[PDB]
Order: sequence, then C-alpha cells, then structure tokens
Amino acid sequence: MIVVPVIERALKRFKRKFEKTGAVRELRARQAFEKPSVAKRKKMQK
Amino acid sequence: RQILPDPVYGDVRVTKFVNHLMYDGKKNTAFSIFYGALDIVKTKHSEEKSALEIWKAALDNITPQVEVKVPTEIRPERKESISMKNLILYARKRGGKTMADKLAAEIVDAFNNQGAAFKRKEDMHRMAEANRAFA
Amino acid sequence: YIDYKDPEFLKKFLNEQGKILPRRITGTSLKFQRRVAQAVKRARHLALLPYV
Amino acid sequence: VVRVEAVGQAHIHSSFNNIIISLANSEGQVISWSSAGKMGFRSSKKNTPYAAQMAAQDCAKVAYDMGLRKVTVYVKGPGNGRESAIRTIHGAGIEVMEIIDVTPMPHNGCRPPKKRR
Repeated sequence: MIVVPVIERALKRFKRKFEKTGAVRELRARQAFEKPSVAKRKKMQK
Repeated sequence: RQILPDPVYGDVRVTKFVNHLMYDGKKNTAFSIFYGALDIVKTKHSEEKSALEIWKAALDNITPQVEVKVPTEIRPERKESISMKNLILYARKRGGKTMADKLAAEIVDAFNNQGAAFKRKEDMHRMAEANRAFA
Repeated sequence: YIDYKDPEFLKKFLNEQGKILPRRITGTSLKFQRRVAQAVKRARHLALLPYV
Repeated sequence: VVRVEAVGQAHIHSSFNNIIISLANSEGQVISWSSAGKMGFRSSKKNTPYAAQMAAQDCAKVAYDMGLRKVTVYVKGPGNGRESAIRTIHGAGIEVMEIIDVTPMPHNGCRPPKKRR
C-alpha cells in the first residue's frame, strides 16, 4: 500500500517508492511456483 | 565527391538529378532529356512561376518525412536522394512517347499534388503512422 | 523483555510500509531481533499495529 | 442512473498483457472505462505506454463531461504504462489527489500455477 500524495515529480516519486518496495520483484516471484528444494539451493548458491 | 554546377542554371541539385537520370555514362543524353522535360513543363503549365521552381516544388511535394527502419527520422541527404529516385522511377514506369514527355507529365502531376510518386509517399506515411507505439 | 505494548517504541524497528526491518539494517543481535519480531507479531494480533 | 458530483476514484488494473483504466464516483460505480484492447492494440504492444496513454485519454475525455473534476488514483498489478495513464488523466483536465498502489500481495496464500519451460 504505497501512498504518494500530490506531475512529473509525483510520478518519479511514485516509481521510486514502488522500486524501493519491490512489488514487481515479488510479483514476478509469485507468477510461478518454486519448490522448497529449489529455493533452498538457490539461497545456498547465492 | 565534387559536383559540377549545371551549365544552364548553375545548380548542384540539377546535376544530381541528371546523375540519377543517366544511363551507362551518357550524361549529355541525360542533360538533353532534363532540359527538354523542362521545356514541355514551361510550355504546358504556362502559371505565375518559373520552370525550375515547379520542379523544385514537385520534389518538395513528393519528398517523404519519416521512414520505418519502427519509424525514425530521415537525414536530409537521404530525403533528397529518395525524392529524386522516386520521381525518376515513376516517370520511367508511366507511359508516354518520349522520356522528356513522361518526365514533364510526372513533374506537372507532382506539382498539381497527384500522381504515382505522391501515392508512394502517402503510402509510406501511412505505414509510418501505423507503428506509432514502437517509436 | 520487549513489551508488545508501547507501539510507538515498536515502530522504531519497522519501515514505512509497517514491515519488520532486517537485522542487518540496524544493530540488533539475534536474540533481540527475535524478541522484537515476537513483540511486533503479538501487537499485530492485538490490533496495535497494522498488518499492511 | 448514476451521479458523480465533484470527486471520484480512478482504478488502474495492469498486468503483463493488458491494462484497464476505469473511473468511478465515491461509491465505486464506474462511469467510464477504457483499455488497450478497446483502443485496438491487439498485439504484444497492449502493455505499451503509448497504448496506456491512448486509453487514459479516451477514458478521461469520456468522463470529464459528467462533473468529474478531481480523482484519486489506485493501481493494481505490474506492467509498463501505469505512469503514462496517470500522467494522461492528470493532464486531461482531471486533477489527481494522491497515488495509491493497491497491488495485492499474498502472505503465502494459495499455490501459483506451475512454471513454464
């Protein structure tokens, strides 16, 4: 629930807030299913 | 490369047009064709203008603006080259008695804003406006 | 013992969206971080801080 | 039978394939809506800022002549063009009050549908 009360400055602020929150990253993650083994091994490799 | 002024009008655009018009290195033949065509142009549309002014206006009328490589802007040199090439090519394609007559007819049509070269330019404009999103 | 009350104290470890900040962002150590997370979740259950 | 007096809420529902912009009054009753598919962008270009701008302009023009003057923006879902839509409805007469990202996120709810290969 990112709120940017207020046009170019407001839009840049909203985009920056969304990027900081990382909603698109979690949306891309939730688009598909990942096995717990896959997640654990990705974390171990990273 | 260097371009000689035209002997009659002292222009480089005229020499470039003749260079586009020339076959097999016969520049005298190309010059004779161009001067003849201007003569029928001035004898037919005799219009509160000149003979070379009508030709320049025709080239400006049939020149295109943007070109889809996605649409993009066109350099002035490529714009002029494509305008001259289109005029000559459609003059060759169209029917008529002599090349001078065909070229004069096409120049007059381009000035009067209708013709095959104008149709090609309008089609290119439509194909350019079709892809405004990817630009 | 961090109390699940004092929500104003509790926001010291939360971000703008109300989530719990990582232990690496601040200086917390593991035991204190666990206690902070437990207190935050207890207060969320008690409707003292928002879930979102 | 609708009545939007002065202010309302704009809702943007975006995805990886399409964007839908729908303006409504304070009771969430839609008065106008538009989308890239309605604008006629049936291609991969449905998720383009240009398509979003076109849809937002059409919706704002359709809804402005009804008493709508001020609007609050809600955004759900990802996808390019949300900024373009916000800018277009801001510049098409309607005045924006705040930008709110209502994109729903789960606290580990149901199972997502597999993974493409």
